[PDB]
Parts: sequence; structure tokens; C-alpha cells
Amino acid sequence: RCXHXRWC
Amino acid sequence: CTLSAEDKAAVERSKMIDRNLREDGEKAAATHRLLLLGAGESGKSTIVKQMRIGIFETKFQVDKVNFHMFDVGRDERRKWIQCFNDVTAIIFVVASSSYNMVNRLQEALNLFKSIWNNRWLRTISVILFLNKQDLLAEKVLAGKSKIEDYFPEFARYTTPEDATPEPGEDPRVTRAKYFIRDEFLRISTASGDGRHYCYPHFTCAVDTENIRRVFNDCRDIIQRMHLRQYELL
Amino acid sequence: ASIAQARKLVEQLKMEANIDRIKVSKAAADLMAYCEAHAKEDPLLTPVPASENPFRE
Amino acid sequence: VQLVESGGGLVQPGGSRKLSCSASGFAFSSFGMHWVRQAPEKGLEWVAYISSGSGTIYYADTVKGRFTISRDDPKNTLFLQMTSLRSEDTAMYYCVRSIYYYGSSPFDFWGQGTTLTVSSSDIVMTQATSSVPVTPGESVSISCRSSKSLLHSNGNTYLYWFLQRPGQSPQLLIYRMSNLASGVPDRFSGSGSGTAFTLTISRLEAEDVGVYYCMQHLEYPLTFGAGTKLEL
Amino acid sequence: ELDQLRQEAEQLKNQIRDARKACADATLSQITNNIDPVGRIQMRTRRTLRGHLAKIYAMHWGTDSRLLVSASQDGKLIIWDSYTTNKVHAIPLRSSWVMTCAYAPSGNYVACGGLDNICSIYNLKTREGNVRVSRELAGHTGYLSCCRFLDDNQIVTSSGDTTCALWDIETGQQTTTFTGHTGDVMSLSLAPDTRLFVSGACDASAKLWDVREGMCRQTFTGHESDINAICFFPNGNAFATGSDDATCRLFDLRADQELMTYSHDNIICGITSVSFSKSGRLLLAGYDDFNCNVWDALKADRAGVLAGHDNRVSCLGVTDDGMAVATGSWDSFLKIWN
Amino acid sequence: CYEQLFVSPEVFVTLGVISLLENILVIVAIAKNKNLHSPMYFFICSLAVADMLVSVSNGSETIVITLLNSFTVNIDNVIDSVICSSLLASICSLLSIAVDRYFTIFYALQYHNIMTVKRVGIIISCIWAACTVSGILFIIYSDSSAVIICLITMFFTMLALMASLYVHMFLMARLHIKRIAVLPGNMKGAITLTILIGVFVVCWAPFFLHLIFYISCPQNPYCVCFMSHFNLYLILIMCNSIIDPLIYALRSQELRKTFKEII
Ligand SMILES: [Ca+2]
Repeated sequence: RCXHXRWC
Repeated sequence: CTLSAEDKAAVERSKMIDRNLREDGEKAAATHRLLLLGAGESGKSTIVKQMRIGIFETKFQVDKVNFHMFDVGRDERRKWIQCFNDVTAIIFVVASSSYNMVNRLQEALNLFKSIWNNRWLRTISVILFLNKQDLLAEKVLAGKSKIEDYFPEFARYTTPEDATPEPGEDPRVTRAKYFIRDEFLRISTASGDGRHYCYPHFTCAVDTENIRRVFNDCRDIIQRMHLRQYELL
Repeated sequence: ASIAQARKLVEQLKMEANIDRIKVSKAAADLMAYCEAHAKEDPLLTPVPASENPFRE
Repeated sequence: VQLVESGGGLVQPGGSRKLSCSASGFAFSSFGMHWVRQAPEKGLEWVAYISSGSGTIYYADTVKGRFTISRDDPKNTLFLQMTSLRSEDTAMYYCVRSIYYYGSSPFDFWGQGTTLTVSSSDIVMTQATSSVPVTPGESVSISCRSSKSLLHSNGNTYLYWFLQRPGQSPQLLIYRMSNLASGVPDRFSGSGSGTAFTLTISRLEAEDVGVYYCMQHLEYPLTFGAGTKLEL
Repeated sequence: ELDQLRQEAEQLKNQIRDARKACADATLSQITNNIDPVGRIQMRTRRTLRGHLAKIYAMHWGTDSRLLVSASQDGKLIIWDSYTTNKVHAIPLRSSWVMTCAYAPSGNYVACGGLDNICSIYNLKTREGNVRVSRELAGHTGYLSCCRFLDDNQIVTSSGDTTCALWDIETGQQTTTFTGHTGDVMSLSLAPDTRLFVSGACDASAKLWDVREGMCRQTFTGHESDINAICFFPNGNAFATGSDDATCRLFDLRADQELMTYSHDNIICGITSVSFSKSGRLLLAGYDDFNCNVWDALKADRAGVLAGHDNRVSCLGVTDDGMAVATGSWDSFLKIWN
Repeated sequence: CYEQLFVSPEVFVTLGVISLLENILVIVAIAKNKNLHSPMYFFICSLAVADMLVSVSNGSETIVITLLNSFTVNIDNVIDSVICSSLLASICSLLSIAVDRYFTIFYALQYHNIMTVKRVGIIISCIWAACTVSGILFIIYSDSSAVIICLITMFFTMLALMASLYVHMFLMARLHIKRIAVLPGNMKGAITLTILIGVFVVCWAPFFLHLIFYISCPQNPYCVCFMSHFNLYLILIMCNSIIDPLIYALRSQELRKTFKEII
């Protein structure tokens, strides 16, 4: 999934 | 919640007082204050008549912007010049036709240098006026004055290249009236350090334009001060 | 003028040059003895407790 | 300084009535105003209050929700609107000015009153003396008492004294238990501590004849005394 | 002939200078050597008064040690209640350029001066409820720098036209004129008994005046530049001045001499205001580097700092009972200290 | 490539505390010096708050991963949410400073009738209101394709508008040098435009360019390999939170004196 932040 | 019935009505009196203090301090925020100096024999009496329509106070308004002028009607100008340390501009009036009256122009040059190099006016800029040009024209040409006598450095003095002469006048009065203008600029452009600047003009007694040349200079003073602290200038 | 302002100042400088003086050593003791008598009445030299202090909230 | 009331008259029980207090000669908008009434066989009884700036309005419990107070500052006029007047609303309504800061003197000017005939927890102040005979050479002392100690934690003692010589409106003598009002001779002197208070007259003239009242100003509502009549 | 009669000037002036050497046996720093210092003085800010919106030039404590008046160049005169920070009165002035103010010892009147040449008197206890001006005192030919009440009918004042004047308020006229200074007079100080006063001027000299007679008695010259502040010792036999050359001095009356100087090497700016604490042990001075020093008056040894103002310190006074110290400043704030 | 790069957790923590010590000391120095209660210093401290929140909310998500690797969804919807509310406020605070600096020059004589304290507190608290509504609404609607066109637009119109004001203020300071040097007796405003727009482009545009390849080329082998560095486009955002105390607040001569006497 997206580990740090979002929309990766 | 421990106050008395009378202690609560005195608190209500204090809050009603400073409501009127704020409404007086916000109607005097965008009003600009000007200190009018001079040399006595200059036409600062009749410039007041141009700029209008103990201490003395003139009040006018240009383009819905309010201005507020003062005039302190000697040997020490100290101990009251420190009150005017947050004005917008100092207006300096010099009669530029009296160089032979003995020496009524070196006395004005000794006054402008004391105003410039004063510790309470480090950020205050000066709007300069050289009036009585009607008397300067009839004195240089067709006369007995001979400026080279009273000043020993007018004799060489080529006319500067940035001179914009009013059409119809001789080059004799143009070399004369630009020599007296540059004598004041030699004191301003020597220790200003970008904090304040002089703004010379040329006027006479029947000229009616001097409220516009104060409105335009007060805008250029404020722009040049905010541009300096943003490091754009 | 020589008999108006230079003369009035001579009367002033000989009005002051005939008063009676005491020693500095005597008037230094009378300035120190006033400080010892009223020392306990000074509320800034010696601080009073927070009860007798109207500016203590 | 002038205050003129007008608007009174015979009111049928249940109607309405307007009252007016026209001020003159002083800075009306910086003063707080009160209404005080007096039944024709009773003493003084506080009614209402409106502050300087119309920001604080109080009432008495016998008129709360039924009476309406209002002021007009730039016309120097005080109003009181009454609705559904009972039979116990027959009195003489007075108009008192009052200012509040450090060192001021509240309740220091009264009007002349209008007449309204109607056809058909609280600090209790005790003034337990009906009448006292006098003779214009001798001392006389009046007393007043309270259910609660009027001394406050700051150091004040909110007790007032009023004198109503007959045929006239009351006037201020002593404010905050120790201080004389303006235009009062120094032969008057108040004293006391906590719950017991005394007023002293030394050498009576012929003007010192009438009823004496005591008032408290520690908290709202304001309660008067019953009154002590002096007579020759 | 203005050359021979002013040859009697230094003929007479060295009689005074060679008689202040005869009446000098020791020094104030040689007698107060054996006594102990006051240690460290640590005052805190208890109150802060807000509302002037411009620079503050002068304040004066009331005589009951609770009321004070202050003057600002926004054209407002404010009476404060210092215990609760309430505002009692706000009085507008006709001239924005005010330089001094005074509170009367009875509590009924307030005076203020300025760059106009007139001294206005204001009445506080009026029947109609507000504050009115009662009389304007005209007759000076320069700016007013200081004024102090004697009672409800007499006020003394100093001016920039090099003179001091005693006034009768109920008629509005000048009754006595004190001449003799060379430069502008900046400050005056009354005695605890209103019988003598002292004043310092821009010719680096201060002199002592008799009120009832109206002549100069003594002259003290020890400074190097203009004198801006003066204050009496509470005894009545000494006073202290504050100048532009970063030095306060203490002068004596019965000795007619200077006997103490209060200076430090890291201070180069001028003194704006000077006051004393009761018993005269502490000497407070308002400087130009935005601070306030608390000197020890007997050994000339600095023992405190009142920091906390952002701009120039203009004025400071001490209450009559000795409880608090107020300071005013150019950043539009008043601070009540210890 | 075609796999996410890995950057250490301790560089997310040693960067989030240098930014905590600088942005706190700016707010403390503004609150206690009364010469800094102008409308210009209020907009600056609104940028020190929005940078402190964006530097803590990334530190409060790195240590959760080290300590917790259907309950953890509800802290990937709240911690992520306050990040997006702090990105929008830290951009809108940078525009409100440039419009405030623009009115002191081109409306110089009637400035105090326009930017008064009653109008400052309304604008400085309505920006923070609209950056909290849309920051919450963007996270619970993240699967929609029409939310990425609202963050791409909200950067390339605050960049094409902040650059226009500082250029028009640069062409105003160049007439004032033409009428100074002729008095008998730029290269300083060109460095300034290449630090105020250079830092804002180096630190913020690599992140917003990632969102353009995300919705247009998710199959191109060149857009995919550029998108494999997303963990390095968040260190650049967190480095903007340390630079902004240096280039805005500490340029003031009166705020550097107040800053020095507190450390
Ligand atoms: Ca996340």
C-alpha cells in the first residue's frame, strides 16, 4: 500500500 | 465574579472609554504629517497659501488623502526637533534669489547640513523648494550681481547634461539656477546611505502646482522605503 | 551694555560669594544618618510580604 | 441641573401608561439612571435601573417582566413603560441620576416626582425607631441595621443616608458611611462597623426636620429603610 | 567698558572656586566605605496599562498613591486607577504636541503644557459630570517643559524662552519671573515645603531659587552637556541631576558642591528622567538604551536593572508611601513595578 | 526501477525536530515584541503554524509504522487528513504574504484604510477554515479521479500568480534606480527573485508533477519510473519547512534581535 503520504 | 455592584459599573465605564480611543486612533492612521521648515526671508508664508486652497497648523486633502502640516514660528533648534521623528517628509523652503544680500544663502546651506546630519532624523527625507525664481531671472541677466564674486566655484561650472530648461530662457539663468540646485544635492548625496533622499524643485510665487508635487513625492518616499526592506532595491 | 548687563551680573556673583558653608565631611554624615533612620520604612529596599501588597493580585 | 417628570394621572386597573424624565443642564449620557417610588403610607422602594450606554438593565421582583425601561441619549429623555397596572402601583415615581467611578458619589440628585393613582435572600434593612422629639440645641442620633455585613473585601461599606424634609424630594447626606455630599454642613457625621450604623446631628437648625432613610448598595435589588421621623 | 568690568568676572569667580576647596575635608566615597551594600534588587512587572496609541512624554503620581495621570502625543490625557487598571477620565487636548503634565496635591486639578506657549488647567470635580478647562495661562514666548502645583491657586513653570514663572491661577497673571539662565530650561523640582525650588537648563548648569523673594541664590556647574532631569532628596539638602553625557551627579546645598557621580563605562547614552525612593537609598534613572538602572546612592555602585521596555524610557515616578514605581515609554505602554 | 525507493525512518525524525525548534521560536519572538504586531508579521506567523503542523504530522506517521506493523485504517484516514490540510494552508499562506507586500507599494498612500486589523483577522482565519474543510473532503473522496485535477490546479495558479506580483514589484524598483544614479555626488533584487521563486519551485513542484503522471500515464515506462521516487518528494516538502524561517522571518532587522535574546 502507500507507506508514507498518499496517492503514491 | 467577586466584584461589587459598584465595582462592576466602573469596569463598564472603562470599556466604554477605550471604545472611543480606538475609533479616534483609526481615523488618524492614514493621515500623513509634514514638518515645514524655512529660513524666514523665504516665501513659506505664501507657500502656505498655495498648499491650503506657539505652533501653527495647516490642514488640506488631495484625492481623498489627508495631509497635516506644521510650522514652528532659533540658535538651538534642539529639544523640540526630536518630537518630529516619525513624520513623512520635511518641507524645506529656500529663497534662491538672495545670494548678494549680506550671506542669506550660505546661511541656508549651514541649516540644511544640520538638518541632514541629525541623529533624530536618520530616516526622514526632505522635499526641497527653491522659490523666488522670478527674482533670480532679473538678477543674473541684465544686472550687477555676478555670482562668481560671491561664490568662488561658479566660475568653471559647465551646465549639467540632465538639465531640462523651460523654453524661452537664456542659458545664463540656466547655468545659475542649476548651480544652486546642485549645491544642496552635494550634502544629501554624501551621507544618505539609502535611508532618505532629497527631492528638489523649482517654483515661483504665481505657480499653483505645489500640492501635486507633495502628493507625488510622499508616494515615492513610502515605495522606496518598503522596497528597501524586501531587498528589491 | 557695560552698565546694564555686565553690571547686573557682578551683583549676582557677589550675592552668591558671601553665603555660609559647612564641610563636606559633616554634610556627608547628615546624608547617611537620614538613610539609617528611615531604612525599615522603605518598601523597595526591604520587600514586605504579599499580604501588605496591593500590587500583588 | 434639572430633572422634570411628567405623565401621571388616574389609570383604570389593567391599562397602560408612559412616563418621562426630561434632563437638563448636565452630561446626561455619562450618567446611569434609576426609578424610585414612594407609596403614600410607606417608605422608599427601588424600581429599576439602566446603565450608561444601555448595556445593563435590572428590575425589582414585583415589576419584573411587567415594566419596561428605556432611554434616549441624544434627546436627554428617560422612559418607563407600565402595562396592566395593579392597585398596589399607586406611588410617586422619582428619577435619580448616578455615576460610578473611583471616588464618585452615586444617588446625588433627585427629581420632583409625578403622581400615578390607580383606582379600583434580600438584605433586610431595619430602622427600628418610629419618632424622636428634638429641640434645636441638642445632639440626636439615629440608627440602622442590616441582615448582612455590608463591608466588602476591598474595604468599602456601602451604606447611604437620605433626608426628606416635608413637601420636598430626598437628598444625599452620607455616601459609603463616612463621606459628606456637596453643599452639606459638617455637623452631620456617619459612623459604624459591619452591621450597626449611626448618624449624628450636633446642633439642629430649623431645617433639620423630616424623615431619615438608610439604603444599602452592596448588591441588587436595593432595599431602603422604613424611615425615622424627627419632630419638634 | 565691557572689557574692564568683565575683568572682575574671574576676579570674583575664583573666590568661589577657592572656597569650595577650603570647605571640602573628605569625600562621600570615603565615609560610606565601611557599610554593606544593598545586594541585588529584583523588581517585577505587576501591571501594564494599555491605550495611548502613541508616544508617552510625561506622567505624575497622585498624592494618595493610587491615581496617576499620563500625557501622550496622540492628544489624550488619561487618569488611571493603578490598583485595578481602570480608566477614570480621558481628556482631549487642543494641541497634540504636549511635553509635560502635573497632578494637583488636592486632587481637584490637572495641568498640561507643550509646544503651544500656553499652560492649560483642567477641573476634575464639576457639577455637570464632565471635565472642563478652567483657564489657559498665556505669557510665555517658547515651549513649556515642566510645571508643578503649589496649591489650588499657585503653579510654577519652566519654558524654552530661558525663564521660569510663578502664576496666580484665579486671575490668570504672572506674578514673579525668574531670569538668569542662558539656554532653555528643561526641568524643575519643588522642595517638600513649597518655599524653594531648583531647575536645570541646557547651559549645563542648575540653580536654586527662592519663591517668595524671587532671586537666584546658588549656582552649580559640574556637567558637560544639557541637563534633562532633576529631583530633590527627601531631606531637602541635596538634589540629583541627569544629563546627556551619560552621568548622574549629586549636589549639596549647605556645602554648595558636587560630591558624587554615577557612571559606568558600558553606558554612553543620555539620561531622560531621575527619581528617588524614600529614605534616599535608591536612585532610579531612565536611560536611552531602553533600560532603567537602580543605583545605590551612598556608594555609587549599580545594583539593579529594570528591563522590559521596547523603546525609549521617557518618565518615571515613585509613590509617596514608597510602594510602587511607574515607568513610561515611547512604545505607548506604562508599567507598574514592585 | 518499477519499485518504490526506501528512505530511512530516522531522517523523517531528525528533520521534523529541527523544523519544530525553528517555527516555535519565530512565534515566541513575534508574541513578545510589540514592534512586530503589524499586519505583515501576522501573515508570517500564520506560515510558521502551517509548517509546524506539516512537519509534525509526518513525524506522527513514521513512528506509527515502526510500532504497528481493520483498526489501522482509521489512523491512515486522520493522520493522512491533517497532512492535506497543512499542505493547503502552507501554500495559501505564501500567497497572502505576496499580496500583502503588493499593497504597500502600489496602494502606498491609502494602505492603512485597506489592511486594518479587523480585516486581517477575518482573512487569516477564513484561509484556515477553507483549508480544513477541503483537507477532510479530499481524503474520504480519494478514489475519485476528479480530485487530482483540483490539486494540480491549486498549485499552478498560486505559482502563476505569486510570480507575477514579484516581477511587477521588480519592474517598479527599477524605475527608482534610474532616477537615483543621476543625482550628483540592480543585482540585489535579482538574487531575491531567484531565492523566493527558486526555493518554491525546487521544493514543491516535484510533488505536484507526480500527480500529473498519476492520472495521464500510468502505463508509460518513463512515467512509472519517475513515480518510483515518491519518498524523496516528501523530504523536499519537509525541507521547505526549515528554509521558510530563514528567508522570510529572519530577514527582518527587528525580528532577529528578538530571536537572539531567547535562544
Ligand atoms: Ca498515509
